[PDB]
Amino acid sequence: QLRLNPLLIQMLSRGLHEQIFGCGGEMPDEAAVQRSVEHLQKHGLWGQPATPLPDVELRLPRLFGGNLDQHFRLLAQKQSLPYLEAAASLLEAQLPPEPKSWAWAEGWTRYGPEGEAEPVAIPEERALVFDVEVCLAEGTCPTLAVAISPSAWYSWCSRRLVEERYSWTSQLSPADLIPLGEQLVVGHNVSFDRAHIREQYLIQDSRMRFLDTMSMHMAISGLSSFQRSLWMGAKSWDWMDISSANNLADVHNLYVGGPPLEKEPRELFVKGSMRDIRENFQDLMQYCARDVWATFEVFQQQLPLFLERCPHPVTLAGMLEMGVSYLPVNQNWERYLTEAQNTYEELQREMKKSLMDLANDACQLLSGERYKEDPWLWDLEWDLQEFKQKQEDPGPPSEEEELQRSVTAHNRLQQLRSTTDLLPKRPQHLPGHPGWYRKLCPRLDDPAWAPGPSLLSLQMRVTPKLMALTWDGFPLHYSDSHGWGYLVPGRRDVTCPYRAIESLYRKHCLEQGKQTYHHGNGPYNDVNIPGCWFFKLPHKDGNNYNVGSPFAKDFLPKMEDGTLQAGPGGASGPRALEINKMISFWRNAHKRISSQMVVWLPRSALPRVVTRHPSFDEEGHYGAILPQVVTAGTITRRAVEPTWLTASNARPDRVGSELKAMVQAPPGYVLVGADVDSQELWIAAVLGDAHFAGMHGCTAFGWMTLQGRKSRGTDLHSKTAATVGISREHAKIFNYGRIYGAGQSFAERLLMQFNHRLTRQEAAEKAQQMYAVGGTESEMFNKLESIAMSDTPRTPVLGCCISRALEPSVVQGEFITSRVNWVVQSSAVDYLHLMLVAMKWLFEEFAIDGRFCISIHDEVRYLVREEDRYRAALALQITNLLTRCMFAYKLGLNDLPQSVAFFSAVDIDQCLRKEVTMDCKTPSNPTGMERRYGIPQGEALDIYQIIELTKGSLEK
Amino acid sequence: EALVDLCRRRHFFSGTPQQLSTAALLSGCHARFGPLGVELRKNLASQWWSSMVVFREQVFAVDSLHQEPGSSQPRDSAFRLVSPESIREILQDREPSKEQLVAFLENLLKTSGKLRATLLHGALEHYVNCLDLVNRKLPFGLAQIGVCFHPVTRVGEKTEASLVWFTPTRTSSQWLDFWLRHRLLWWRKFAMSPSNFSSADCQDELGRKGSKLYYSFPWGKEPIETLWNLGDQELLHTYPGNVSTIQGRDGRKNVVPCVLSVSGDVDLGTLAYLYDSFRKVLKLHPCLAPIKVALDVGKGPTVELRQVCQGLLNELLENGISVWPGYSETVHSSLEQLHSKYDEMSVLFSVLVTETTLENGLIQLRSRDTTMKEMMHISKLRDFLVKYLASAS
Amino acid sequence: ALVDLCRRRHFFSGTPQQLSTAALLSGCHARFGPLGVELRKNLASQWWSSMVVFREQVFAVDSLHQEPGSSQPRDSAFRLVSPESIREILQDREPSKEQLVAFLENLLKTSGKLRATLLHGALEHYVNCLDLVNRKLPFGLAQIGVCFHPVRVGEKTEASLVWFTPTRTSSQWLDFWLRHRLLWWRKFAMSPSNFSSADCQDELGRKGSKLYYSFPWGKEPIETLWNLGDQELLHTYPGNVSTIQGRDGRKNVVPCVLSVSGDVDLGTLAYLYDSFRKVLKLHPCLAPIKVALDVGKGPTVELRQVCQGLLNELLENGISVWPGYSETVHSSLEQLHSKYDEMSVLFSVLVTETTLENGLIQLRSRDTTMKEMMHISKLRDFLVKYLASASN
DNA sequence: GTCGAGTCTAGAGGAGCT
DNA sequence: CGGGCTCCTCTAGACTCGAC
Ligand SMILES: Nc1ccn([C@H]2C[C@H](O)[C@@H](COP(=O)(O)OP(=O)(O)OP(=O)(O)O)O2)c(=O)n1
Ligand SMILES: [Ca+2]
Repeated sequence: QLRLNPLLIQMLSRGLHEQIFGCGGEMPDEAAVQRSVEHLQKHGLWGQPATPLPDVELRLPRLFGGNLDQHFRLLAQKQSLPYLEAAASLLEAQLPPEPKSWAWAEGWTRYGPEGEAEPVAIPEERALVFDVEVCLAEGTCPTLAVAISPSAWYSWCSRRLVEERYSWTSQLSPADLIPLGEQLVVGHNVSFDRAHIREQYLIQDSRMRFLDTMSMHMAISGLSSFQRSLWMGAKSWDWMDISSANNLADVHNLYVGGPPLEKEPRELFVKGSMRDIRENFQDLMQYCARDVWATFEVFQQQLPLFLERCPHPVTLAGMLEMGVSYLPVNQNWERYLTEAQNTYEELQREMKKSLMDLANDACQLLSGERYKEDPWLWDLEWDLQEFKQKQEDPGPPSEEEELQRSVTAHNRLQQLRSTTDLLPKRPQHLPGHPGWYRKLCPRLDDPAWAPGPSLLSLQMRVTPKLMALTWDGFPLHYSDSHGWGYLVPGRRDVTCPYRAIESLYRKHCLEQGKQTYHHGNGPYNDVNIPGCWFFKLPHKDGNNYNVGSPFAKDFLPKMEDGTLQAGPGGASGPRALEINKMISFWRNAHKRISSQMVVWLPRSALPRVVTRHPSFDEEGHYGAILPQVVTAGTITRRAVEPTWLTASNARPDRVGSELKAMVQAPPGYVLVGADVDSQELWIAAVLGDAHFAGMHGCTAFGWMTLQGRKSRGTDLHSKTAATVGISREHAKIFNYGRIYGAGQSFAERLLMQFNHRLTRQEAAEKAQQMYAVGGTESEMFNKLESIAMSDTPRTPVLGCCISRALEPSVVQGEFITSRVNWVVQSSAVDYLHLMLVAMKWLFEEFAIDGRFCISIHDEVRYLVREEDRYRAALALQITNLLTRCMFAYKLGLNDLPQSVAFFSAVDIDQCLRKEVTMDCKTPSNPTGMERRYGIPQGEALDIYQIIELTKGSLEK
Repeated sequence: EALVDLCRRRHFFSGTPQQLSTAALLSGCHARFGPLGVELRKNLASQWWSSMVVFREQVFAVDSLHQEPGSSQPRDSAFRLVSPESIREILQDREPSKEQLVAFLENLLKTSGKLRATLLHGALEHYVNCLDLVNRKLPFGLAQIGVCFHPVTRVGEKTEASLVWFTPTRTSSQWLDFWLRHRLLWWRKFAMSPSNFSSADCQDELGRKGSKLYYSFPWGKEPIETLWNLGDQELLHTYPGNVSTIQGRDGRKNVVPCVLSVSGDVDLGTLAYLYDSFRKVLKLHPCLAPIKVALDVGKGPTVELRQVCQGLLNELLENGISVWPGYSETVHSSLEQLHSKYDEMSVLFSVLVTETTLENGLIQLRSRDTTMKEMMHISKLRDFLVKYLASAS
Repeated sequence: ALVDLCRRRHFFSGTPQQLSTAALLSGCHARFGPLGVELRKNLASQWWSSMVVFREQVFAVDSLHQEPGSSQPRDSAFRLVSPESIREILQDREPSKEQLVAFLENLLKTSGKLRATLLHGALEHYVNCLDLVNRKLPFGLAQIGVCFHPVRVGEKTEASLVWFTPTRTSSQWLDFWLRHRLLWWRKFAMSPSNFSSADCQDELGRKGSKLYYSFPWGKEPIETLWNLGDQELLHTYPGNVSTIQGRDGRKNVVPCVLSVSGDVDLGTLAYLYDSFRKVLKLHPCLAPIKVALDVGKGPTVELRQVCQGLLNELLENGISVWPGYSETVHSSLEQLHSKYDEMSVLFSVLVTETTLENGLIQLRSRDTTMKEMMHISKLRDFLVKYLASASN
């Protein structure tokens, strides 16, 4: 079963091609084939035969439609039909007015006509509009919620708001969540409301789905980050009248209009306490009802627009599948948090010890006014403040004498205890110490007071001055208009001590071995430091950008090379920078990760598979984290999650980097998923191919993309990486930047950043050679620009339109880069939607026990039972094949190359990580996952291994 | 100026100049600590006791004799204990023969008490009692700070802080790693240079796994702490008999506990911290500095100022803060010399109770870290000192 | 019996052949278990603050457990002999009858010796501590350490005060120390009449007092006082007297040395007998366990978390706490109360369901046997206050 | 009437993901 | 003309209100 292209590219095997495209395809146009040959041989690419990859023989499930497009339409309609019915039931429903009074009872209360309140276990209907309020003072347990049904209002009150007990359990369970159980729940952030639903944390997948009005708003009238900034600042410019921000008030104004919404000025659910919520119960319930009603009106105004602008049901089904993400955790999650926090505290304590010692040594410069001669600390606040106001041995004394001397001493001490009257009610904050030292010390009244300058950190503008950082023998100086830099002495036009700068530079040059004498970035004369020039530090993004802290991770090579040095010398500077590099991720993500809403299931809620499995431990915890995903958070309709889509991968020098490795499947369950290989690059190629001659590999770019293998390291990313001598993970950035609009300057800067051996001229030559290339990538760019400049920019595969704020009529020539990148990125999102729909179809038809775990822009992880891991692998490979075939069909190409027909390898692992073989060595996990947490290495399997293990069948 | 000379003149050390050499200090053959050094060692032992017994689950105290039962070991170098009266009785009075003198000397090496070299044997003797105390619920531990004798022939004495941890064999390696990390963090906590404290896995003559902590002294690294993953052989040697009296309850099954020995040298640790701390200022940790408050006086009226200083002393002492009464010193010295003296003595605070205190109560408080002078009311001094000491912990 | 109760409750430790009246006073075995060690540490802390912190010009001293060793007679203390040296002589080359006599002579003449009293160690540090006080007499040196006396070898933990005082006020200082030590012993005693002072004369005719404790078998000299004079200091510092004389007024005087030698081990025995339903009413400044935390109902996890927080707070506040909630098999409330009373536990705290509702916990006092409900946040302050009031 | 301390917000540079 | 996001800490600026 071997097939070949007119351009000799190995296409699909006969067995798979007959079942996908079918026989009777029209013969290729001879003129088109000759044109493709002429274009392909022009760049010296014609010839060079590729080794025939082994053929594949699989009996795919019947495609019960007419072709690929009809099959996917039918699948998506079947998947998202009942949810559309629930949505339609809301639009045509008349609701009784908001009840005058809100019940104080615990549980769910159903408001009938005329405000009567009735106790009900759970809401009865299937369609709801939901808003959940949480008292942030008492953690993450929900406080109250108001729901709208097609026939009645609903309100929910927790036991913590009513009973008022002294202490509540700090670990959450399904018992103290919001019960809501083919069901649809609408809301502005359904994910936040979903995270508080009791039935959502069960391993068994409840068929409830969530439609988000903010995601629909991004799909319909969304804005980019620049567009959002401009719109907020102003709160062609006609896009402002058709678009709004993600806030519910702005969305309600845009779609429904009418009186503006008002938020509670008190903000008791965020800043207040539980007692305040008890006192202001009715007011908060009314505000929640207002939010729910506004959400309902927004949904009414948004659903028809979203259906019209995204006519393909695959988009809606993919959004519904992206709204049910689920991440399992165990008791090791708590250990991960503790250990990461302990390591962070230890490293921060070491760094603060060094910084505090340096600061304390600096405080001795007040004597003799010696701080004015320090090259670093001359500009600080060294001012002081006055304190504000309104013989022979006598022998052993006898017992009475001792008593008298003790009582007289006490009385004298206690008499003055009442002279406190002469002092201000507000205690001064360290008047004796200098001002810069005062700013670094907490006030004695603070509940978190620590001795010394405990507030010091590497991110402060005084820390580089304390460590006496020198760049090529030049002290670092901060300019508010230009960021960090350094002072080069020798210029001859509290005062800056340029004499000290000259002395330090002379000492450094005579010691290390150095000799208009410096070029660097550029002498900015606006700073006007007497006797010194201000040169900005080199930034990784160009000379225009400013450096905010010389302790960035990009200055570690400059620290090692000796250009950047610390004043105390030794390893102090390198240690500080290495601690900063190991703690930056945790410093920025510890609140997010630690405050993740983890609901620990009891043993009864766990299924029999988890408990019966040998790996089950009766002394361990079992729970789940539901990531709060916005299914369409970008103009490209990508998912958005503040933490899990920003979760750093395991690194040898990053505390807490094992975050995803801590997402561990429960016993009896395994995580099966795969990553699409060269996804958007291949989408761009197949677009360019369908625009030139209507066959795979017709363009040179498509020919380069198709020919190669990832295992052998000869794919286009690997080829570019070998050409420029950088890692493939950086060749990804290079190629994607070139595809998405990066110029030669970006290429040069990226090469110099990633290849320290290259000079400016070598990087420039490499960039110009790879960009000069009537080029290889001309057809792709032409098709992308043609789609973008059309009056109705739509996705080439599913037809989903661009946001109304990005149509060419509204915006004429503005933000064109975003609108041309939208084609490829929304094509990738359509790829994800098709993958989700096909995976759900395969899981449903063949009864594979599993559910959607998480997706990050190219990945599709599934919590599959261990008994069905290889069936899931085969299903995922089939879905990849079908998605590529769907792209080819919708672009007009009636064939599929074999190279891109399957995943390189499907990862079957007990935890989420980039690679199967990784043991996740980390400062917080120094022994690895196998030694500390007992997670073995799984299996990464190609198509042939899966076929061998499953006999090429999805049924058992 | 050398650290040893400064610590000797400030009474952290003791001994003649022939005893202040590196070899003499490391040997442990002489008392090497003055009153300030003894207080510093007491503070270090108190911190060790806190962190290893008070805040650790299932750790209990134990005291064992400096003398161990005599054993006819092949090559043990432990010094033996003999009765001088018996030696005189054999030598003098009735006259024995050449063979009899051989028999007596053999009996000395056979049946005579020997000075302890490690605290492991003492801890293993009280294993059954601590089993009874915990209802045989593993894991537990026995901690003890005492003096152990090392042959050098001179006899050297070293203060040893040892925790014998009885853990099941399943989690021995995990508990050993936990103890290694905990001890390294404990040593680095009070250290101005945590990098100078390190670790290095090592093995013994019998191939048992282990690790040793080190402190980079100016001459070289020294093993200030050892952690051995000992087996069940020591328990069986100390308890030859029924296994039912040795087994502990690990979860649901009885297991002979694996023994981990965490032996640290408090004397060598004090020396390490004296080197770590070292204008001439010993930046010792606030939780280890021997003297935490120093008091002075003004320029009259002397009687009332003294009365106030006595009251403030008593107030500070009753709260548990060591105080140096520098006012009672009849020798006059300038405040600069007094402050330098307090710096070299690792005095955290120096209080100046002047005549102006009698008016309002404002006493000049100077901190060792910043050398800056801050005014505070007398009633607030005790609370500030308590807060500072509880926050530095 | 008291000894059996102390043994079962880990105040004592030893075989029944070691927990006898003669064996306990001997010191040839480790007679203190964990609770006994904690009680002895409390006694040492009370002695130390009352003599070295609350006193003027009293300083710490640490000395070796070995003495230089001399051929002088009347020294029954066990000597140090190198094991390798004895093996080398007996094996390898064969000595003669005379040679082995010389070897035994060398051991008596030159070898280490175990200290009998802490007096010599303090006297060796006389010059350094005199320089610490700028030669200004008077001053005192204190030390708590184990001393070795022939019985086998017995070990007694001694708290000795060596007070250097001018010859003029020797009797006044001696009486001052006598009354202060008598008050210190009687401070913690439920029966302060059991402590007595008797004038005693040294074998050289020097006067002093021997503080006894009226044990059920008879008085034992828990503490002994002596006006040793300048003889010992002159013996330990032969040569020039300039380094011996201290500055007292305008005169330079060799200070008379006062010995105040206690027995912390015998003092611990005395206080165990004084403290003795079966309850050991130890003084709050001496009781090893001061708080006992227990749980009373379900849920176990939440109550255990509350108890963990309370235990952490109390430990951070310096209060010794017995984690009784961690016991897998817990006895009845009456059995726990009896066990705590036998173990000299000041207070018993029980955390129940009501604690989760309002924070009120059942607090029990050992001395009165009266239950009380107190708020959680007010337990730590109550305990700290109670300890401060008992101290003063 | 005025100075200084919360307090709240906005902007800039850095850093995680894809 | 790399793009689509997310959040953080630090710092400057404006606003508010109590104590002298
Ligand atoms: N700096 C980046 C990184 C990623 N992407 C987009 C393009 C990719 O198609 C998609 C996934 O990123 P990957 O790093 O996974 O790129 P590949 O899919 O090519 O990698 P692999 O072949 O290893 O799956 O995200 C991008 O535009 N810019
Ligand atoms: Ca990819």
